[PDB]
Amino acid sequence: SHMLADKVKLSAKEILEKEFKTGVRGYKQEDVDKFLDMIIKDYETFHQEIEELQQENLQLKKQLEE
Amino acid sequence: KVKLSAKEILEKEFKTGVRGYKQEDVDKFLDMIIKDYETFHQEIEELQQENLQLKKQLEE
Repeated sequence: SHMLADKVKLSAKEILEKEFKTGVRGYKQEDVDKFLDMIIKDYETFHQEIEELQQENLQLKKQLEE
Repeated sequence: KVKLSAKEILEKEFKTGVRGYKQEDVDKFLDMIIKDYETFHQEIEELQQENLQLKKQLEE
């Protein structure tokens, strides 16, 4: 019945800031950090997409008052 | 446009070095990110849906 949490768990800031423990062997850091950059780009790209579809749907409703 | 899919993040196999990141910690975080990708797409699809339903109502 209740309020909707911001359903997105992370932000672009939090991804960039995240620090991981190391082991005597694990994922090569440079490859993980690069992959995380692609992801950050996608997060930015998704918000812009949403922002635009919201504005475009608000535009369309203004036109419907007539 | 978009540079990754869920499927690509799921399937990615990093190289391992001698003092690399803990693999468990990275998977758990990647796993969070994947669920966010999913959330983003639903959000978009329902605004795409609504977008098309408003273009119909405007031609009528």
